[PDB]
Amino acid sequence: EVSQDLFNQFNLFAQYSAAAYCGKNNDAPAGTNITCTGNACPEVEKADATFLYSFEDSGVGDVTGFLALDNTNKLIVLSFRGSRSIENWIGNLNFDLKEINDICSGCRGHDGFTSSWRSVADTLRQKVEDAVREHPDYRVVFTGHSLGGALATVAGADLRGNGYDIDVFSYGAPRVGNRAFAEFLTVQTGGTLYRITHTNDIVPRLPPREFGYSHSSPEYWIKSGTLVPVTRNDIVKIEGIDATGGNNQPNIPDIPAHLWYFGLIGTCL
Repeated sequence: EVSQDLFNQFNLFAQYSAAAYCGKNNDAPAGTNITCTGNACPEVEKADATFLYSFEDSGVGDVTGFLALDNTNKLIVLSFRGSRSIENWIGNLNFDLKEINDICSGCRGHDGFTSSWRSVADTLRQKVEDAVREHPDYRVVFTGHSLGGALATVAGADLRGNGYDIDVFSYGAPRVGNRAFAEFLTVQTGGTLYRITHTNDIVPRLPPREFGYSHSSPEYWIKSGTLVPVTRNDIVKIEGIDATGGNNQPNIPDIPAHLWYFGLIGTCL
């Protein structure tokens, strides 16, 4: 169901997202190589993967993650980290929307995610553009797991349309805005958005649609189990805004399914 190349990208960006959790990658020297403890980003380590910018508890929403250089894969990767304590962030998630006409007409984003990105936007966009002018042939990829996935999605939306395409890869991302924004994320040029979900992960189910939310399309849904290796045949592509054949089904969700995207993610100390 997904080709081997796209699969290898899904696999690779999940490790870039996982790496963002390792505390050592949030305050590391520029030029230094990105490593992960617990054998959690071997593919990133195989590459010539060095830091460009490292950040922690920045702006309003404690924006943590890294901007990386990959000489091997030819990427400039902005990796947004999710919340340090996923369980807690979940149960205290606020569902408020606010208008983001700056990004698109009639669009409303989660107030929290949207404001957090805005906080660090000018700084992070400058760094990204420095890399783009230094490495004009590298492709810009924004990634993240959980709360980082929303950050990457909203950041991609805002920054596209400035001369360089930006692909987004999000792992277990919550819904990020209303219908109009979901339609925007579905058809925006200057990059593709690859929204990946896993079995019955709770996080893509929130905030609830009832609070005025929608998911962009399509959806890359991992059917393989928590703790089980994914193969290219376990990921089905589901098309349609707010589709119900993948993660958005009326069954009980689980927290553990959120921690298993290719390999463990969100757990690196």
